[PDB]
Formats: sequence, structure tokens, C-alpha cells
Amino acid sequence: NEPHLTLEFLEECISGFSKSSIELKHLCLEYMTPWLSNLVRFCKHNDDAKRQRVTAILDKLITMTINEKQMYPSIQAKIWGSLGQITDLLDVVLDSFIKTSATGGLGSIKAEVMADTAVALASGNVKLVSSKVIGRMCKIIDKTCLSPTPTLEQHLMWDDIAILARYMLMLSFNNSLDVAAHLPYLFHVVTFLVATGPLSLRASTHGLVINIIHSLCTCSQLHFSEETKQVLRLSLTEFSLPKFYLLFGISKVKSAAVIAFRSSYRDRSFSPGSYERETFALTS
Amino acid sequence: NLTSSKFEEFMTRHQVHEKEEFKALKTLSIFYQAGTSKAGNPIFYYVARRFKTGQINGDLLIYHVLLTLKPYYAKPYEIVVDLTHTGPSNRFKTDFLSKWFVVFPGFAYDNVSAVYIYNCNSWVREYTKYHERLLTGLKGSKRLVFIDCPGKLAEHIEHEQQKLPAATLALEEDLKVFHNALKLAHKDTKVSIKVGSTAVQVTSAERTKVLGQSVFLNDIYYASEIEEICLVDENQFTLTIANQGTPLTFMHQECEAIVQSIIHIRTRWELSQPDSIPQHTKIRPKDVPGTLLNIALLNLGSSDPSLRSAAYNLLCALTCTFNLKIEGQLLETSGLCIPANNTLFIVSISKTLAANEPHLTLEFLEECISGFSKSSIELKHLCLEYMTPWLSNLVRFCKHNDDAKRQRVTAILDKLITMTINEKQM
Repeated sequence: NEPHLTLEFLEECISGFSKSSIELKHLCLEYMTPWLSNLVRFCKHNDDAKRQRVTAILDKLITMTINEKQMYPSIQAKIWGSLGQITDLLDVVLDSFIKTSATGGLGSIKAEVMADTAVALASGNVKLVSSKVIGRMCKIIDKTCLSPTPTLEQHLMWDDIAILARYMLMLSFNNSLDVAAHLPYLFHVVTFLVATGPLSLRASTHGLVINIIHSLCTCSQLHFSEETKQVLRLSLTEFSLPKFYLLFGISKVKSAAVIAFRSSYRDRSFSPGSYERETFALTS
Repeated sequence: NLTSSKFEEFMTRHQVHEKEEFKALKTLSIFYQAGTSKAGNPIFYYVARRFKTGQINGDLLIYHVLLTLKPYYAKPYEIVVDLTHTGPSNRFKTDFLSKWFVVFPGFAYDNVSAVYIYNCNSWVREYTKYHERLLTGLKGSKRLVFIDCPGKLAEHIEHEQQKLPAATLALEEDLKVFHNALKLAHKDTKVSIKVGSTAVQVTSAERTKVLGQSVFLNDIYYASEIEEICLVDENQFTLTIANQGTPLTFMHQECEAIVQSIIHIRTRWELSQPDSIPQHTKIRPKDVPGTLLNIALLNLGSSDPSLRSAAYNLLCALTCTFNLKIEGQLLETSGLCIPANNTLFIVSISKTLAANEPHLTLEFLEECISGFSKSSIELKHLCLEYMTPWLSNLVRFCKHNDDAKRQRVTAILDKLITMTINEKQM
């Protein structure tokens, strides 16, 4: 019953959060969460320049998550888990994640961590985060026509597509990307990414396909007969054969998952190397 | 390249006589000749109990049976097989069973005057169905005669000459008969229950088709093997037995009378045995379902991409093996890329399982607390997230008819208090 204090209250609470000790930081979390729900009115406050204020607040929140590694399991459940139930606020929140990842770069820690955070954000509204991450990817690819380049890796927007791929990879698991409505747009982008990019990025595309098929087999909205499900289950095994490793360009790799994920992604940024890249054949 | 002549030479060439195991078979009294029958054909008695599945060499038994039948198998002979208290322990393997059809010369099979089966049970009928192909020759066999009741075999066989196993005769089925007892199960069949002095025999009152011949199944359950005796209600009682999964339920007008006798028989056994308290120290996988679930959930939020997949597959097996009910769907797979931020998914599963699976609470929390100390600083926070929902389920256990389960929760509470003292930061 006091929304107007939200803006000034939250700004101070975040500033005091950093100075507090580990034990006192937990207290800040307990009473900070209720205020978060009041940003709905302020986020669209007649564009009175108060909207710019909330964006600053979100950037501050992102910085705390990056640093508070030990308290990561609780920040997602309380801050991001609850923050993901505000439909009107999802659009602005997602943009900040993309901008934050953009500044860091493709291999930066900042972009890697924001991908993890999006999993909690999409949990509240799968139907909206899934239908909003794909739409941006389709437009970045559609904007490469303005400045044609010999190859995608040499295009200016290459980093934007690469970072957006990591977000889709994380959202694929456990049917967090709505295949039942976005399947046509998933293959369209998979074809433009197969066997393109560094070995880390090439294994990512293979994992994405493996998870899209699994979601289909474990989807309740669709009612596939038992005959059809057998074909899908066989298809899942086929894509895991060494034959497809060469097709995707990940031959000589025992497991795609190991290459796709890196354990020390919070301490240090990714260090791409071995720029020598295999070729692709349109028959593949 | 095996035949009766070849097999005989190998055993004769082999020094089976001095192995000291062939002599033991004589002590075990397996397939021993006992007088004759009405027609005068020799009688043999094979005891299923005396034969272990693998503890003894299969060749030695065949030679012993062949050696005893060698002098007399030329003439017509009668063989009686004792299948009393038949169990999975005493059985013939698929490969081992086949040899009997070929090892013998073949003309002896025609000299099988008659076959008598006594105290048959359902397991044997179940075994026959699985091994029907091998036993197809015996399907609808005229030589197979089923002893529906003890009073019929004595007529067909020469009385005062039959030499059935002493242990079988010891029971004698000479105890109270609780006629008109109904075996409540997927199918209802009238069963006559006898509370024997040392065992309980359930004799079906409806004939059953075994190899195309009508017979009454007679399952026998030793009193010592009746670990649990629960009288749920006067309408029906529960009798759980070792490694039988769901217990056996029957309907009788006076269940307590049957249960009282079973308890009375069981209580006497406790005095007879020297030391019943020393036992257990062995856990079967079914016995500890909650313990496995804690390992899968604990490792699902790990930081190793190659360990999350292994935990997920283990979780998939657990639901199917134990028929766990979940909101979504799980499909076993290899090569799945599970993200590191596997936090919200784990918590949803625990809430659903906790909500509609209270009985796992006691075993779930006991394991979860023990793992809490071993877990890392970050992983300790995960243990908190999914542990809380189960705590609600203790409401029923606190007053569980003071069955000594109340003592368990007190240990759990003491464990929780210790965590608070040490986890100052949390």
C-alpha cells in the first residue's frame, strides 16, 4: 500500500546490498522481493523518464548476480523466478539481457551467465520468452541482406547471432522452447548454423537438435499415436551416431555436451582458438 | 555331438564316484526307489527341495538318476515327483532341462508306466507356461497323473509301500480348515486355508488346468517365513511374505481367529529358534526407493555436464521401476545437453513427489540430511529448496499408532537442530 516509495526504496536497497556482509545480504533478499512486483506501474509511467530509472535498476541487479556466485541458487528462485511472472515487464527485462551479453562479447563471462538466468525467467511464461527470442533471431538474419558478406563469420552481426544461439540452446531443455508452435522456425535457423563457427559453436547446434526432438517425444499438448512415437525414438538414436558427427562438423569429438559447456565459465571468459575451420558440402 | 553312449563314457571316464559329491546325493535321498506299485512297476521319488539350482554340478545329478534307472528302466517303470513347497530356488534351467530329453537313450521314455504329481503349486504351473516349448511333449500327457488329494495316491499306489518324503508327511495337513475362505486378488478363487503346526497351506477348492489336466493347486508357506502378520480388519487380513511384493489378502468371517492361530504358531517358533534378533543387514533395491531419489535430485543440479545426464537417466528408471507419478513426461536418452542452471526443474519434481508420496518422507529426509553435510556450500542451498515440502508429510507420522516410528522423527529433529548450530552463515 505504498507503491510510490518503490523507486527510491529499491535504489537504496541495492546500494546497501553491496556494502552489507554475507549474512546481512540474505536479509536484504527477504524483504526486497515484495517491492519488485510494484515495477509494473513504473515501467510504463507515461515515458516520463522514470522508465529509464527501472532500466538502471535492472542493470544493477544483473551485476549482483554476476558477483554473488555462492548465493546464485537463491537469487534465481526469489528474484528472477518471481520477476518472470510479470508479463508486461518481460519485454524490457529481455532486452537488458541481450544488451548486457552484447557488451561482453561472444566468449565473455557476462554473456554466458545471462544465458543461464534466462532459464528461470522463461519458466514463468514459456509461451512468451520462447516466442520472443526466436523473433529477434529471425530478424537479425533477415537484416544481413543490407550488407552482404562473403561469409557469416565475417558479417558485422555475427556476434549478435552467435550469442543469441546460446540462449536458444539453454531454453531447449525440458521443453522451455515451445516446439508445438515454433518448430517451423527452429529448423529454418538450424540449417543456417549447422557446421558453422568455432568447435564450441558447432557442437551447440548439434545439441540443440538433440533437445528439440526430445521435447517432441515428451510433449503433452500434442497427441501423437504410439506408431508415430516409435519413429521419433528411432530418429533420436540415429542423430547420436558417429555418422552425424561428421555431417555437423564435430568429428573427432567424443561428446558434444562436454565441448558445448565449460565448467570455468564464471571465473574466466571463453578463449576461442584453432581458427582453422573445416569446409562444408551442400550434399551434407 | 552328444549322445547317450558318449555321455556315459565321459561320466564313467570321469572320476565322479570319488568326487565325494555323488555320495552326498545318496544322503540327500533324491530319486530313490521305494518298493513297487499295484502293477508291480518300480516307484521312484524325486524331491524338489533336495535340488539347488546351481549349488551342485548338473552332470552328477543326471548320472545318479541315470545310474539308478539303468538296471530297471528297460522294463516299464513308474516315477513319482514331489513338488511340495516348490520355489524359485529349486528349478531347471532352459539349457539344463533340454539335456534330459537327449541324454537318455530314448527308449526309456516309452517305458514310463505312469507319473504322479503331489502337492503341486501355482509356481510350477507358471514355470510350465514359460517352458511350454520344452514341455510340449508332456502337454496333455496320459502318463501324467495329478494327485488332487492325499486319499487318491494311496489307492493307486500299494499302501504300506509308498515312501514319500518324511518332511512332507510331517505336516500331514492335519490342522484346522477354514473352509469358504476367499483369496482377494485380481481374480477371486475359493481357497481352503489350513493353519498347520509349522506351516500354512492354502489349498484351492477349484480345479486348475495344468498340462491339460485338472488339478487343485496347493501352495505351502512355512510359518517361519511369515515375517509380517497384520490383521487389518475382521473382514480380511494381510499376510506379507519375503520377496513377494504385494501381500496376500484373504476374506474370512473370523480373520482374527486365523491371524491368532498364525501368531500363536509364529510365537512358538520364536522360542524354538536360537537367535531371531540377529538378521537383516541386507537391503534390496525395492526396500530403499527414497534413498535412490535423493542421489538423483542432489546430482541433478551439479556443475558437471556429463554428470547431469547420468542422473536424469537414473531418475527416468526410478519412476518406471517404482511407478512414481509425475506431472510431465520423462524419456530415457543419451547425449542430452542439460543446462547448468538446473534448479527450478528439480524443485518442481520434489514438490509433486512430496505432495502425493508421503510414505517416502521418512526415508527421503533421513538420506537428504546425511547428504546435506557432504554437499558443497552452493549445493547446500539446493538441499534447502526441495527439502522443505516434504516436512509437511510428518503430520501423520507423529501419531502413527506409536509403532516406534515416532522415535525416528525425534532423531530427525535432533539432526536438524545440529545443522542450525553449525550453519551460522545460513
